[PDB]
Amino acid sequence: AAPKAPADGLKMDKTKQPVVFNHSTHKAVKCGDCHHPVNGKEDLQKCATAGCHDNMDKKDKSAKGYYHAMHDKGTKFKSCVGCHLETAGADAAKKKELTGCKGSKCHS
Ligand code: HEM
Ligand code: HEM
Ligand code: HEM
Ligand code: HEM
Repeated sequence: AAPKAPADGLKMDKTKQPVVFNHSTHKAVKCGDCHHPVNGKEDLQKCATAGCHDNMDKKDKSAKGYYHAMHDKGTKFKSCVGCHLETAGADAAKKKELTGCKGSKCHS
Protein backbone atom coordinates (compact mmCIF):
# COMPACT_ATOMS: atom_id res chain seq x y z
CA ALA A 1 0.00 0.00 0.00
CA ALA A 2 1.11 3.63 -0.31
CA PRO A 3 3.63 4.36 2.47
CA LYS A 4 2.34 6.20 5.52
CA ALA A 5 4.04 8.96 7.42
CA PRO A 6 5.49 7.97 10.78
CA ALA A 7 4.74 9.44 14.18
CA ASP A 8 5.77 12.95 15.08
CA GLY A 9 8.84 13.49 17.22
CA LEU A 10 11.36 11.85 14.88
CA LYS A 11 14.82 12.95 15.96
CA MET A 12 17.40 13.67 13.28
CA ASP A 13 20.53 12.89 15.26
CA LYS A 14 23.43 12.33 12.92
CA THR A 15 25.10 15.38 14.49
CA LYS A 16 25.62 16.96 17.87
CA GLN A 17 22.86 19.48 16.98
CA PRO A 18 19.87 17.14 16.65
CA VAL A 19 16.57 18.35 15.21
CA VAL A 20 13.08 16.99 15.67
CA PHE A 21 11.03 16.41 12.50
CA ASN A 22 7.23 16.27 12.64
CA HIS A 23 5.37 14.98 9.63
CA SER A 24 2.13 16.52 10.88
CA THR A 25 3.42 20.06 10.14
CA HIS A 26 4.64 19.04 6.66
CA LYS A 27 1.48 17.70 5.05
CA ALA A 28 1.25 20.47 2.43
CA VAL A 29 4.52 19.20 0.99
CA LYS A 30 4.18 16.01 -1.36
CA CYS A 31 6.08 13.09 0.17
CA GLY A 32 8.46 12.94 -2.80
CA ASP A 33 9.55 16.53 -2.39
CA CYS A 34 11.65 15.15 0.54
CA HIS A 35 11.74 11.38 -0.05
CA HIS A 36 12.83 12.33 -3.50
CA PRO A 37 13.45 10.40 -6.69
CA VAL A 38 16.74 8.55 -6.93
CA ASN A 39 17.08 6.55 -10.16
CA GLY A 40 13.58 7.76 -10.84
CA LYS A 41 12.15 6.10 -7.71
CA GLU A 42 11.06 8.06 -4.65
CA ASP A 43 13.47 6.91 -1.96
CA LEU A 44 12.29 6.37 1.63
CA GLN A 45 15.69 5.52 3.11
CA LYS A 46 17.13 7.65 5.88
CA CYS A 47 18.70 10.78 4.36
CA ALA A 48 22.21 9.95 5.61
CA THR A 49 22.22 6.34 4.36
CA ALA A 50 25.54 5.27 2.92
CA GLY A 51 25.74 6.52 -0.66
CA CYS A 52 23.19 9.25 0.08
CA HIS A 53 23.82 12.33 2.27
CA ASP A 54 26.45 10.53 4.28
CA ASN A 55 29.25 13.13 4.41
CA MET A 56 29.35 14.57 7.91
CA ASP A 57 31.74 17.30 6.77
CA LYS A 58 29.51 20.34 7.20
CA LYS A 59 31.71 22.22 4.72
CA ASP A 60 30.96 19.91 1.80
CA LYS A 61 28.51 21.49 -0.68
CA SER A 62 28.34 18.56 -3.09
CA ALA A 63 25.09 16.66 -2.95
CA LYS A 64 26.42 14.08 -0.45
CA GLY A 65 26.98 16.74 2.17
CA TYR A 66 24.44 16.22 4.95
CA TYR A 67 24.61 19.75 6.34
CA HIS A 68 24.36 21.10 2.80
CA ALA A 69 21.25 19.03 2.09
CA MET A 70 19.50 20.42 5.17
CA HIS A 71 20.62 24.11 5.05
CA ASP A 72 21.41 25.39 1.57
CA LYS A 73 19.52 27.29 -1.12
CA GLY A 74 19.78 26.59 -4.81
CA THR A 75 19.44 22.82 -4.37
CA LYS A 76 17.66 20.47 -6.75
CA PHE A 77 15.21 19.61 -4.01
CA LYS A 78 14.30 22.19 -1.40
CA SER A 79 16.30 21.96 1.80
CA CYS A 80 14.80 22.40 5.24
CA VAL A 81 16.19 25.94 5.51
CA GLY A 82 15.57 26.83 1.88
CA CYS A 83 11.88 26.05 2.02
CA HIS A 84 11.56 27.70 5.40
CA LEU A 85 13.21 30.93 4.08
CA GLU A 86 10.61 31.07 1.32
CA THR A 87 7.83 30.33 3.82
CA ALA A 88 8.88 33.03 6.28
CA GLY A 89 9.35 35.73 3.62
CA ALA A 90 9.84 39.14 5.26
CA ASP A 91 8.16 38.14 8.51
CA ALA A 92 10.93 38.48 11.14
CA ALA A 93 9.08 36.37 13.71
CA LYS A 94 8.72 33.52 11.27
CA LYS A 95 12.29 33.98 10.13
CA LYS A 96 13.42 33.47 13.73
CA GLU A 97 11.11 30.52 14.36
CA LEU A 98 11.70 28.71 11.09
CA THR A 99 15.20 29.78 9.94
CA GLY A 100 17.12 30.88 13.03
CA CYS A 101 20.40 29.14 13.69
CA LYS A 102 19.69 29.00 17.43
CA GLY A 103 16.53 29.47 19.47
CA SER A 104 14.43 28.25 16.52
CA LYS A 105 12.05 25.40 16.08
CA CYS A 106 14.89 23.47 14.44
CA HIS A 107 17.69 24.31 16.89
CA SER A 108 15.82 24.97 20.10
C1 HEM B 1 4.19 11.73 2.74
C2 HEM B 1 2.83 11.50 3.40
C3 HEM B 1 5.31 11.16 3.46
C4 HEM B 1 5.58 9.84 3.76
C5 HEM B 1 4.80 8.59 3.36
C6 HEM B 1 6.79 9.81 4.56
C7 HEM B 1 7.33 8.70 5.15
C8 HEM B 1 8.42 8.64 5.99
C9 HEM B 1 8.90 7.45 6.64
C10 HEM B 1 8.30 6.08 6.46
C11 HEM B 1 9.92 7.84 7.42
C12 HEM B 1 10.79 7.00 8.32
C13 HEM B 1 12.04 6.51 7.60
C14 HEM B 1 12.98 5.64 8.47
O1 HEM B 1 13.17 4.49 8.12
O2 HEM B 1 13.35 6.10 9.57
C15 HEM B 1 10.12 9.24 7.22
C16 HEM B 1 11.14 10.01 7.76
C17 HEM B 1 11.41 11.31 7.44
N1 HEM B 1 10.67 12.08 6.61
FE1 HEM B 1 8.97 11.58 5.67
N2 HEM B 1 7.28 11.08 4.72
C18 HEM B 1 6.40 11.89 4.06
C19 HEM B 1 6.61 13.25 3.91
C20 HEM B 1 7.73 13.97 4.28
C21 HEM B 1 8.00 15.34 3.87
C22 HEM B 1 7.05 16.15 3.05
C23 HEM B 1 9.28 15.61 4.29
C24 HEM B 1 10.06 16.83 4.06
C25 HEM B 1 9.40 18.13 4.44
C26 HEM B 1 9.72 14.42 5.02
C27 HEM B 1 10.92 14.33 5.69
C28 HEM B 1 11.34 13.24 6.45
C29 HEM B 1 12.54 13.25 7.24
C30 HEM B 1 13.54 14.36 7.32
C31 HEM B 1 12.59 12.05 7.85
C32 HEM B 1 13.70 11.52 8.72
C33 HEM B 1 14.77 10.85 7.85
C34 HEM B 1 16.16 10.87 8.44
O3 HEM B 1 16.41 11.38 9.54
O4 HEM B 1 17.02 10.24 7.78
N3 HEM B 1 8.78 13.46 4.95
N4 HEM B 1 9.18 9.70 6.36
C1 HEM C 1 15.86 12.49 3.37
C2 HEM C 1 14.41 12.80 3.61
C3 HEM C 1 16.50 13.27 2.28
C4 HEM C 1 16.63 14.64 2.17
C5 HEM C 1 16.05 15.73 3.02
C6 HEM C 1 17.36 14.82 0.91
C7 HEM C 1 17.65 16.08 0.38
C8 HEM C 1 18.31 16.30 -0.80
C9 HEM C 1 18.59 17.64 -1.35
C10 HEM C 1 18.18 18.92 -0.68
C11 HEM C 1 19.23 17.44 -2.53
C12 HEM C 1 19.78 18.43 -3.49
C13 HEM C 1 21.23 18.79 -3.25
C14 HEM C 1 21.85 19.72 -4.28
O1 HEM C 1 23.04 20.05 -4.08
O2 HEM C 1 21.19 20.04 -5.31
C15 HEM C 1 19.36 16.01 -2.70
C16 HEM C 1 20.01 15.43 -3.77
C17 HEM C 1 20.31 14.06 -3.88
N1 HEM C 1 19.98 13.12 -2.97
FE1 HEM C 1 18.80 13.40 -1.33
N2 HEM C 1 17.67 13.68 0.33
C18 HEM C 1 17.15 12.70 1.13
C19 HEM C 1 17.30 11.34 0.89
C20 HEM C 1 18.11 10.77 -0.06
C21 HEM C 1 18.42 9.35 -0.09
C22 HEM C 1 17.82 8.32 0.82
C23 HEM C 1 19.39 9.19 -1.04
C24 HEM C 1 20.16 7.99 -1.41
C25 HEM C 1 19.34 6.84 -1.87
C26 HEM C 1 19.63 10.53 -1.62
C27 HEM C 1 20.42 10.77 -2.72
C28 HEM C 1 20.54 11.97 -3.38
C29 HEM C 1 21.21 12.15 -4.62
C30 HEM C 1 21.88 11.05 -5.45
C31 HEM C 1 21.05 13.47 -4.94
C32 HEM C 1 21.53 14.16 -6.18
C33 HEM C 1 20.52 14.15 -7.28
C34 HEM C 1 20.57 12.85 -8.05
O3 HEM C 1 21.65 12.49 -8.53
O4 HEM C 1 19.66 12.02 -7.87
N3 HEM C 1 18.85 11.41 -0.98
N4 HEM C 1 18.79 15.38 -1.65
C1 HEM D 1 14.11 19.29 6.75
C2 HEM D 1 14.37 17.86 7.17
C3 HEM D 1 13.13 20.04 7.57
C4 HEM D 1 13.10 20.26 8.92
C5 HEM D 1 14.11 19.81 9.96
C6 HEM D 1 11.93 21.04 9.20
C7 HEM D 1 11.53 21.43 10.44
C8 HEM D 1 10.41 22.15 10.75
C9 HEM D 1 10.00 22.60 12.05
C10 HEM D 1 10.80 22.29 13.30
C11 HEM D 1 8.85 23.27 11.91
C12 HEM D 1 7.98 23.93 12.95
C13 HEM D 1 6.77 23.05 13.29
C14 HEM D 1 7.16 21.77 14.01
O1 HEM D 1 7.50 21.93 15.19
O2 HEM D 1 7.15 20.70 13.41
C15 HEM D 1 8.54 23.28 10.51
C16 HEM D 1 7.44 23.90 9.94
C17 HEM D 1 7.20 24.05 8.59
N1 HEM D 1 7.97 23.57 7.60
FE1 HEM D 1 9.63 22.45 7.82
N2 HEM D 1 11.29 21.33 8.03
C18 HEM D 1 11.98 20.71 7.03
C19 HEM D 1 11.69 20.80 5.69
C20 HEM D 1 10.70 21.56 5.11
C21 HEM D 1 10.53 21.71 3.68
C22 HEM D 1 11.44 21.09 2.67
C23 HEM D 1 9.45 22.58 3.52
C24 HEM D 1 8.88 23.19 2.30
C25 HEM D 1 9.06 22.43 1.02
C26 HEM D 1 8.99 22.90 4.86
C27 HEM D 1 7.89 23.68 5.14
C28 HEM D 1 7.40 23.92 6.40
C29 HEM D 1 6.19 24.67 6.67
C30 HEM D 1 5.31 25.27 5.61
C31 HEM D 1 6.07 24.72 8.01
C32 HEM D 1 5.01 25.42 8.82
C33 HEM D 1 5.40 26.88 9.07
C34 HEM D 1 4.66 27.59 10.18
O3 HEM D 1 4.63 28.83 10.19
O4 HEM D 1 4.28 26.92 11.17
N3 HEM D 1 9.80 22.30 5.77
N4 HEM D 1 9.49 22.58 9.83
C1 HEM E 1 21.31 28.95 10.63
C2 HEM E 1 21.66 29.36 9.23
C3 HEM E 1 21.75 27.62 11.02
C4 HEM E 1 23.02 27.14 11.31
C5 HEM E 1 24.34 27.92 11.28
C6 HEM E 1 22.89 25.74 11.57
C7 HEM E 1 23.91 24.98 12.01
C8 HEM E 1 23.87 23.63 12.23
C9 HEM E 1 24.97 22.81 12.70
C10 HEM E 1 26.30 23.42 13.09
C11 HEM E 1 24.57 21.53 12.67
C12 HEM E 1 25.38 20.32 13.05
C13 HEM E 1 26.41 20.00 11.94
C14 HEM E 1 27.41 18.95 12.35
O1 HEM E 1 27.61 17.95 11.59
O2 HEM E 1 27.98 19.07 13.46
C15 HEM E 1 23.21 21.52 12.20
C16 HEM E 1 22.43 20.38 11.98
C17 HEM E 1 21.16 20.39 11.46
N1 HEM E 1 20.43 21.50 11.21
FE1 HEM E 1 21.00 23.43 11.36
N2 HEM E 1 21.60 25.35 11.43
C18 HEM E 1 20.87 26.46 11.12
C19 HEM E 1 19.52 26.48 10.95
C20 HEM E 1 18.73 25.35 10.89
C21 HEM E 1 17.31 25.39 10.72
C22 HEM E 1 16.47 26.65 10.80
C23 HEM E 1 16.87 24.07 10.52
C24 HEM E 1 15.50 23.59 10.32
C25 HEM E 1 14.82 24.22 9.14
C26 HEM E 1 18.09 23.26 10.61
C27 HEM E 1 18.15 21.89 10.45
C28 HEM E 1 19.24 21.09 10.70
C29 HEM E 1 19.22 19.65 10.59
C30 HEM E 1 18.06 18.84 10.10
C31 HEM E 1 20.40 19.21 11.08
C32 HEM E 1 20.87 17.82 11.28
C33 HEM E 1 20.39 17.22 12.61
C34 HEM E 1 21.02 15.87 12.89
O3 HEM E 1 20.88 14.91 12.12
O4 HEM E 1 21.77 15.80 13.92
N3 HEM E 1 19.16 24.07 10.85
N4 HEM E 1 22.81 22.80 11.94
